[PDB]
Amino acid sequence: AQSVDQLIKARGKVYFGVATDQNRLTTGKNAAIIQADFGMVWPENSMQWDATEPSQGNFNFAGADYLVNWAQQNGKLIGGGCLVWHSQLPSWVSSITDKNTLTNVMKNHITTLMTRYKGKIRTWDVVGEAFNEDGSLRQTVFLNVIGEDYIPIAFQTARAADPNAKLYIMDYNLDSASYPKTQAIVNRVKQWRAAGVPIDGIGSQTHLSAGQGAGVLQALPLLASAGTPEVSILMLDVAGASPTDYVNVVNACLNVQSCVGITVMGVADPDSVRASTTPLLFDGNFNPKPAYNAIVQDLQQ
Ligand SMILES: O=[N+]([O-])c1ccc2nn[nH]c2c1
Repeated sequence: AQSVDQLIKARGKVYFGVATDQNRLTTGKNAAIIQADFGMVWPENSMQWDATEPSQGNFNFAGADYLVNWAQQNGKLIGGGCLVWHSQLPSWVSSITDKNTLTNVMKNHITTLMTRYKGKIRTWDVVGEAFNEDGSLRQTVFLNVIGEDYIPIAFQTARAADPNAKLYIMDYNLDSASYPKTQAIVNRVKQWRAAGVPIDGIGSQTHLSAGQGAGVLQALPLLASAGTPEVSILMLDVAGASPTDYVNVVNACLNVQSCVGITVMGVADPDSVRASTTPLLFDGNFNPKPAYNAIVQDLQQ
């Protein structure tokens, strides 16, 4: 049928993307759909810390290499991440108690991953899920051991490793303008950038319930008011996959000049972590759902 990536590019955006990995690319009809309809791929798991650095200084790149090679052969942009994210850490990192040791470990992790793929990765998610729901910083091993400087250090280290990449901070529950986490991340990113921290983007990890798409029309412009060169929608899925919810999210990005694109959490409903809510754009037979066709219609205008 029609490609949402082709159409969103024709409207002046950069991509419509999807998360995947080697497993998915060799099963189902995922590779054919990604080839035809999406312009950017992200590794769901193969670039996370537990997958890439299972013991200190010893890296495993097999799965990440597979994705990067596949993307290059198929003409797709690549996003990578997450470089610093508490929920994907191997136990050897979480057990470090010394500030200088953890700082060097974090810098080496960032530099090694980014150097390997230098010039090939459009966007890196550098820090993920750093905020509590009340807007304070989440008390992870990095905050407890290094302190709040871990965020500036991570971004500075990433900028030096690959100056071509766009560097993002990413979080979830940024879907409502009035929710405390949303204004908190805006305030902190503005302050960090004023201090010279190279944060190029805010990525909103958008997991919606039915009817919540409309709120993104106000939340996304508010995130853009932090002044980063880019914002994006990441990890998108919507319980019930209503066309209304999906079109509202797409229109939010179209309405925000600095929104470069949208990435969905996967291809087909049965492979979702909440499959019983049928929250994706393709069904269990790999056919496009009404929400896919509604996005196509919205973009053709
Ligand atoms: O947009 N994504 O689907 C996605 C998946 C995994 C990630 N890890 N870091 N950033 C990510 C984005």
